[PDB]
Amino acid sequence: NVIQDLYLRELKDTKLAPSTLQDAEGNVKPWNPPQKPNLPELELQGPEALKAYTEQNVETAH
Amino acid sequence: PPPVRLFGVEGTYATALYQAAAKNSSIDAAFQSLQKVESTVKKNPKLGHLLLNPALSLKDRNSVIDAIVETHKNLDGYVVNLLKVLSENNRLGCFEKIASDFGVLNDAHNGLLKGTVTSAEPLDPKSFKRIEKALSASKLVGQGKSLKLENVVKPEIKGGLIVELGDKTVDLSISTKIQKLNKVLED
Repeated sequence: NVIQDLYLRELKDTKLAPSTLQDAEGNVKPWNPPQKPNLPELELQGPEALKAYTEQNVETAH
Repeated sequence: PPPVRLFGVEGTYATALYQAAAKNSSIDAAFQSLQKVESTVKKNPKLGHLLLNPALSLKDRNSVIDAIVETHKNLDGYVVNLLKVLSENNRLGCFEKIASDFGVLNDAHNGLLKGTVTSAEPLDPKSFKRIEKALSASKLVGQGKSLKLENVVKPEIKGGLIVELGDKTVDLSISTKIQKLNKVLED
């Protein structure tokens, strides 16, 4: 009765209330990419270090 | 003890009066006299309803009783013994209350029931009659008991109806259904 009246009135006269996807974007964190793939620097590259190390520590093992 | 027990003081008076006059089997007489004295209180609207207020003594009160039986000595006499009692107990503010209460007990003894059809507006006489018939038809009025179904206007209850009698109600009203509906849409 009143159930029917409400059911009808409610459903018909506005089903959903307005919404916009564009507005949502502002209020949510946007995807942003990691910066740089990165490559590790060549650690202790070449015998520059070795020649230095042999001389630097010619320290024996006692 | 006589059917229907109205709990509460002043209805302890009514109960006593009722049971006493039921046991004296002179309830119609009592009722009639009670109506008459109630009427003569109402028809003594100033200076005998506006001096039911306490302030008067026992002795001044006794002279009020004398004035009451002076207005008509057509009183039952059991209700004159009740008048004396009320004077002695020094209350008479609830006098018409006791009368009304005796009325409930009395008309219960008669069997008469009262109902109600509260609505926002006075409904069809057809509705009134159909409901009275229906209630009499239904076990709700057991029969050997009568229904003074009274529609009352209560704009506060928006539309609808509530049928009332015997502390059993069926409430098909718009306000109540709306309440439940509002709630279900708060989910």
